[PDB]
Amino acid sequence: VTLFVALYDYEAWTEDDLSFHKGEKFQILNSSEGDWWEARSLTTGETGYIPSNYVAPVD
Repeated sequence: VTLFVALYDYEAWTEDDLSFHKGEKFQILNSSEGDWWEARSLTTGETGYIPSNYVAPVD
């Protein structure tokens, strides 16, 4: 924790971004770039950039 949940599906298109689906949860490893955050998915066990407007905090 702190854990975020994916609100929508996202398909990667660059080299550092991560593909994910509605409902995957993430550990945010690095959140200092406003729009793009470094995450690890607790579902697929994978690491890469995700867009921040595509996740919400878990609660």
